[PDB]
Amino acid sequence: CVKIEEVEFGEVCRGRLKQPREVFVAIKTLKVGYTERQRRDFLSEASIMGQFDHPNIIRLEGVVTKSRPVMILTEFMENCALDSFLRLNDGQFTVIQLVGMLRGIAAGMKYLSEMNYVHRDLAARNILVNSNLVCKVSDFGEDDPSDPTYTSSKIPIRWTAPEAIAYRKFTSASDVWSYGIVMWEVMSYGERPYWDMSNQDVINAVEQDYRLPPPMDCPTALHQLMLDCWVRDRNLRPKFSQIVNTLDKLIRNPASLKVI
Repeated sequence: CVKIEEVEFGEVCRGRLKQPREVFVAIKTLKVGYTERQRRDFLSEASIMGQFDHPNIIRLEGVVTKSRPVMILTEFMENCALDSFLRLNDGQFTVIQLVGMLRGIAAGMKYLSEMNYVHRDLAARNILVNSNLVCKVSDFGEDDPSDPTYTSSKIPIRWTAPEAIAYRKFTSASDVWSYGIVMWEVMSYGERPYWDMSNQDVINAVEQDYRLPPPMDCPTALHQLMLDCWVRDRNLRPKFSQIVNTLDKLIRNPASLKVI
């Protein structure tokens, strides 16, 4: 039922699906000479992905394991990752549209969290965008390599709550910390969280109560909600339902988004 047009575990192609109407899709193929371990992990990521169903979580259309090569089919998102999408479009969206993007992402995270799923790598680079500007939470798919995005231990320092760095305490509340960072990315149109602070400086800074400032022209309401997400006391951070609720409050009362 699949076809491949313009082309970790293998390739990353653009394809076309035809189910009993035809759509564009994203296809992960698995390279020649994959290991049992490269095959076991590649697919179980599909398993993880295919237990979800929500308009802000990336859809697994399907998977074909009955032939070589074996594929994971997911939904096509024309505008790619949110962070590059925001960079290419600096200043081009209204505050309401940005809140809209955040609202969708907060809604996907509320779904995952009610499913007892902890994402662990929530970041703009893992949020995909379609042609209607709908943002969907994604996974399984570099400004300065000296301060890399990921540190091996698997941990994206700049996006990770201090208790998840220090003690591997990964929970929905650690995802909420990450969402705060995602808010800051969106509102700044894709700046690097913490800029030319070394990865180590960021851990040090955070433990010292440094929090990222408001992006240019960011409404005080929105920055306040970031600060809430970055409470050192994980128990005080809002839940994702509360974040969705706060963002809806702001959409119902847009005058309140004018304070800067």
